[PDB]
Amino acid sequence: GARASVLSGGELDKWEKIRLRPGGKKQYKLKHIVWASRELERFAVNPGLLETSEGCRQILGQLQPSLQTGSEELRSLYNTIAVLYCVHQRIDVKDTKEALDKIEEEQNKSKKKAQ
Amino acid sequence: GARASVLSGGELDKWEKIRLRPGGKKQYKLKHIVWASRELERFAVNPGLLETSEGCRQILGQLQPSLQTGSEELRSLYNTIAVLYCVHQRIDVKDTKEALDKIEEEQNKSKKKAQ
Amino acid sequence: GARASVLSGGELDKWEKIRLRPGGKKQYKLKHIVWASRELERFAVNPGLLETSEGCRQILGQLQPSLQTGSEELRSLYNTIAVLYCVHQRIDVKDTKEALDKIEEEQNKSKKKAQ
Ligand SMILES: CCCCCCCC(=O)OC[C@H](COP(=O)(O)O[C@@H]1[C@H](O)[C@H](O)[C@@H](OP(=O)(O)O)[C@H](OP(=O)(O)O)[C@H]1O)OC(=O)CCCCCCC
Ligand SMILES: CCCCCCCC(=O)OC[C@H](COP(=O)(O)O[C@@H]1[C@H](O)[C@H](O)[C@@H](OP(=O)(O)O)[C@H](OP(=O)(O)O)[C@H]1O)OC(=O)CCCCCCC
Ligand SMILES: CCCCCCCC(=O)OC[C@H](COP(=O)(O)O[C@@H]1[C@H](O)[C@H](O)[C@@H](OP(=O)(O)O)[C@H](OP(=O)(O)O)[C@H]1O)OC(=O)CCCCCCC
Ligand SMILES: CCCCCCCC(=O)OC[C@H](COP(=O)(O)O[C@@H]1[C@H](O)[C@H](O)[C@@H](OP(=O)(O)O)[C@H](OP(=O)(O)O)[C@H]1O)OC(=O)CCCCCCC
Ligand SMILES: CCCCCCCC(=O)OC[C@H](COP(=O)(O)O[C@@H]1[C@H](O)[C@H](O)[C@@H](OP(=O)(O)O)[C@H](OP(=O)(O)O)[C@H]1O)OC(=O)CCCCCCC
Ligand SMILES: CCCCCCCC(=O)OC[C@H](COP(=O)(O)O[C@@H]1[C@H](O)[C@H](O)[C@@H](OP(=O)(O)O)[C@H](OP(=O)(O)O)[C@H]1O)OC(=O)CCCCCCC
Ligand SMILES: *C(=O)CCCCCCCCCCCCC
Ligand SMILES: *C(=O)CCCCCCCCCCCCC
Ligand SMILES: *C(=O)CCCCCCCCCCCCC
Repeated sequence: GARASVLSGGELDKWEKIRLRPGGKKQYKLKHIVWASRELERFAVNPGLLETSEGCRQILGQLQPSLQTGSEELRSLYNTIAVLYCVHQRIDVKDTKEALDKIEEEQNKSKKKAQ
Repeated sequence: GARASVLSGGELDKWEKIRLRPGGKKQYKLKHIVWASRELERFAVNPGLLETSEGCRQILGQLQPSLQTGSEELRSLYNTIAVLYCVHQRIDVKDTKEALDKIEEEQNKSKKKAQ
Repeated sequence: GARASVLSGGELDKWEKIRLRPGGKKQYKLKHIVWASRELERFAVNPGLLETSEGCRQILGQLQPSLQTGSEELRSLYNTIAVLYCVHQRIDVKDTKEALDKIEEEQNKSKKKAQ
């Protein structure tokens, strides 16, 4: 229906704060958390993966390489899955952009220890 | 409708015998052979591939790597495609689990001659 | 509805000339340009990619490796995307087959400078 699950009380507060973009006027809302869950199940991917910091990582991994080959439907996903994942880990970005940079750098560190 | 095609007379006998799980009470039935064919065509994959030992291998190959990234919809597939494939090859497992081990080991042998 | 967009006036002329096959009697028509656009959006891929020589390349890249693992739905795509791409680049093949050879050879050249 429209209840909490993916994000807890504390996460919800920050979530509503985070904005979809750095230079916008539309904060994040449950509409985005559910909008992704629906598109997820469509790709044979349960929405529960978003409720777990581990499940999200698995999703971003498939969408990562499918960022250029993927379509708009995939782009939006990476946006939500990003801001959400950051919440489950620790990163408390203000927008969806900052979340992309953080996750982008974290991957660059592993490159040195996984080349 | 509900006739034979993927599995012949002899294969049908063994199929009905094989169980979906090692510790269960629900043997295999045509319902599972058709249930997969439907999900197959959905992924741009003709159900006929299951009627051929060659087609199955091609399917298990894509689902193999998509076992962790894939969703529940993919899991069930690997289960049926497994028990079925084993029938077309030679392996006559009793459950779906044994089929996974057999196919798992067969792949380990090639690793030594394809590393 | 049924207007021009992907192929311009000049491209349209050649398009209608090109045949789906070398030994057939069914030339190409808008029906094929739209038929693909529909299947594209289904895979999270905007149909606009076909209107751009760059977008097409990105599509053929994903379908390339998915030529054997992919289903019939993918085959038809590679057929249209091929004849179309050739138009945006320069190749003016007469059928869909010739388009496959041209794109096949072009990739062989890069192999020598990208092995
Ligand atoms: C007399 C009254 C006259 C005024 C009323 C006349 C109509 C009127 O309202 O103004 C037109 C428009 C603003 O209205 P408008 O609804 O088109 O605003 C843009 C629209 O929402 C886009 O979808 C946004 O980009 P995206 O979805 O996030 O990609 C874009 O954001 P930004 O990201 O740009 O901030 C928004 O500016 O002005 C411009 O700034 C366009 C500059 C080009 C910018 C577009 C290039 C991104
Ligand atoms: C049962 C029916 C249920 C469906 C109807 C329920 C409501 C519904 O329509 O879906 C919600 C929404 C799409 O609708 P929605 O109008 O909110 O679409 C977004 C909105 O226009 C933003 O302003 C765009 O960013 P910007 O102005 O250019 O910055 C953003 O573009 P992209 O640039 O993201 O492509 C658009 O996706 O889904 C998502 O994809 C959000 C993922 C987070 C992405 C936002 C992070 C940028
Ligand atoms: C007074 C009468 C009181 C009795 C009636 C009260 C209700 C009652 O019938 O008993 C409860 C239940 C058995 O009934 P219940 O329908 O829940 O049985 C389980 C259910 O079908 C699961 O979906 C099966 O796992 P999966 O889909 O294949 O994954 C699981 O199989 P196994 O694979 O476990 O054999 C089944 O046991 O007992 C337990 O054994 C649970 C232990 C935890 C096991 C679950 C962890 C897998
Ligand atoms: C037009 C509508 C047609 C659709 C309605 C037609 C009937 C229909 O509903 O679909 C059939 C069936 C799903 O329904 P169905 O209730 O049989 O689902 C399975 C059943 O509950 C088993 O007991 C589960 O295993 P276990 O108790 O935990 O061991 C198994 O889980 P997984 O662990 O497999 O996820 C479940 O999938 O499809 C398949 O996926 C079978 C693939 C073989 C998988 C079985 C091998 C484990
Ligand atoms: C008294 C009147 C009797 C005559 C009326 C009796 C019925 C009658 O019309 O003739 C039968 C048939 C021609 O008619 P028919 O509609 O079946 O023609 C074939 C049909 O359209 C296939 O789908 C085409 O292959 P694909 O979709 O592109 O793959 C095939 O093309 P090609 O690519 O073969 O040119 C077509 O020939 O004859 C043969 O040539 C078959 C030889 C085997 C060829 C099939 C192997 C590809
Ligand atoms: C809203 C509903 C809209 C849908 C209804 C609108 C009309 C509609 O039905 O779809 C159009 C068409 C499929 O229908 P359509 O009857 O034209 O199908 C093709 C036709 O039979 C050819 O003769 C076949 O080649 P050949 O005789 O064996 O040589 C070709 O096979 P393949 O060998 O290609 O598999 C068939 O796909 O789509 C495409 O895939 C064309 C892609 C270009 C492929 C052609 C290049 C070979
Ligand atoms: C929002 O309220 C989340 C609930 C998701 C919808 C559940 C629908 C009801 C479950 C039982 C119906 C199954 C019919 C046998
Ligand atoms: C079970 O009976 C397997 C048959 C699959 C359904 C076939 C449907 C009938 C074929 C002709 C209908 C096409 C309409 C032009
Ligand atoms: C063929 O004519 C190409 C046009 C594609 C269909 C567009 C449908 C009309 C657009 C506005 C409808 C949206 C409802 C708010």
